[PDB]
This record gives sequence, C-alpha cells and structure tokens, in this order.
Amino acid sequence: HHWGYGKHNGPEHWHKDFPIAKGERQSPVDIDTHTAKYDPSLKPLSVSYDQATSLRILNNGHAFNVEFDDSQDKAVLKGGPLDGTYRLIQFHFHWGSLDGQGSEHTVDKKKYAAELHLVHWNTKYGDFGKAVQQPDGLAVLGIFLKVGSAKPGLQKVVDVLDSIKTKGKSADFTNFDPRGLLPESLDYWTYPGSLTTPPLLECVTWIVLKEPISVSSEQVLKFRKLNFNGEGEPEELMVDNWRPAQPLKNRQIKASFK
Ligand SMILES: Nc1ccccc1NC(=O)c1ccc(NCC(=O)NCCc2ccc(S(N)(=O)=O)cc2)cc1
Ligand SMILES: [Zn+2]
Repeated sequence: HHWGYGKHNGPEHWHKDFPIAKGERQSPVDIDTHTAKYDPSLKPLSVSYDQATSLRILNNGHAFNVEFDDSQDKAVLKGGPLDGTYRLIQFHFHWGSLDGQGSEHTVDKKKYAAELHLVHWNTKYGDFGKAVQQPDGLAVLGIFLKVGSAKPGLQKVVDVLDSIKTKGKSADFTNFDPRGLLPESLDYWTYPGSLTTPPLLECVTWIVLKEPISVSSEQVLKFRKLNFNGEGEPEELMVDNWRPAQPLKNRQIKASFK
C-alpha cells in the first residue's frame, strides 16, 4: 500500500507515512502574482546546458525521468537566487487527465496542462542523496506547459514513451538537448520549498519560469498513454500525477521581474 495519486494513496494520505507533508515549507504553492515582490537584487538565472549528457529514460511508476550524467559539471544552473553551482541530474513532468489541470504550481489559481521539473543538486554536498538532506540542497527549475503549438524539442521524448509504457521500464536516451524545452524568457518567481512527492524533503530552492512553453494536444496525449502499473498488472493510466497547492505559511515569493 505504497503512496501514489489514487483515492486511497494520493496526496491527502501522504502525511501518514511522511509527516513533513504538513511542514512549514511544502511545495507546490499558488503564485499570487500581485503579492510576489520584485527583488531587484536577484540575478539573471544562468542555465548552462551546452555540455549536457542525457543517458536514459525511466518510468518509475510516478512519472518518467530523463537522467543525465551528473559525475562532472556538464549541465549546471547558477545565479538567480542561488549560491554556488547546481548540477542537472534529471527532468520529469507532472500532467493531467484533461488540458485544464496537471501543473503543480498554479499562477493566480490557474492550472496549466503540465509542468516540467529540471532537478539540480548543490555540488558543495557531493551527491544527490546528501543534497536532499540540506535546506539548500536542490534547485528545481519549473516550466509550465500549455496546449497549443507543438514543442519540436519535446518530440524525441514523446516518441520513446511507447518503449517505457510501464513501471520499471527504461530505455537508452542519449544526446537529448534540454535547451529545446526552455521558453524564450528566463523571468522567474522563486521561493523556498520541498520535493512535491514523498519523501517531501524541505531541500528545494524553487525557480518557476513566468513564460510557459506550448506543446501540442498530440504530445500531451502521448504522456497520458503511459501506465502507473508494471507490465502484466491491471492497466492504470499515468495521469493526474500532480500534488495540489500547499499552504504558503511564513514564506514570500520573490519575482525577478517587474
Ligand atoms: N538519509 C536521510 C537522513 C535524514 C533525512 C532524510 C534522509 N534521506 C531521505 O529521506 C530519502 C532520500 C531519497 C529517497 N528516495 C529517492 C529520491 O531521490 N527521491 C526524490 C526524488 C524527487 C526529485 C524531484 C522531485 S520534484 N517533483 O520536487 O521535482 C520529487 C522527488 C528516500 C528517502
Ligand atoms: Zn516534479
């Protein structure tokens, strides 16, 4: 009876195994654009992905992860609200059963069709497992997806999904360039928060881009053909793998822009 996104094991249940679910810095949150404060001291984000080395794509039963070689400074996030150098380890998405829901963060209570999370860890902690134990261990770059025109740089991901339909399946996934998933603007909101799935550790500097990317209806339909189940288990479509907005509590969301 493991956590997931169903009626009996979904986000309202998680606090029983992971009491930090009701903590002081949980994610995601609603971004109230009128209460976010412009912070003129915030630096431009530095997204250095030209040497990224993708390795593999994995269906882990909760989402799919595109994994990177994080054994050297090859794809890093710096600047913005961050001190030091954060290495890209993986990206994944959260998405809905319908185009009207799927994002984890909301903007003035608006839900997007999906949300991309580019997960990075602080190199001063040596690897990911140590970084998630620290209040500044991770930086997650969040990008909203809206349904409209196709994102050409997403299609290589969409096309491999039939090879990782079920939980525990992986496939080689080399030479994927995550720059093809970024919007034009790097204007962002930032706040201190958590992992949005168990173990819900309070280790994340969230950086959420203001400008969504557009994907096609056909691209997101292919996300919704994935399965939460393993091969030879009853088929349960991998949809609505999002945690809803959590209380902001004693936090301020800062904006990089006016
Ligand atoms: N060792 C230790 C000591 C004291 C306190 C905590 C820890 N470690 C842990 O709690 C612990 C660490 C990792 C665990 N599992 C693997 C793991 O990497 N999980 C996190 C992956 C994750 C990555 C990104 C996101 S998201 N949606 O916020 O971008 C969500 C989840 C499970 C438990
Ligand atoms: Zn995520």
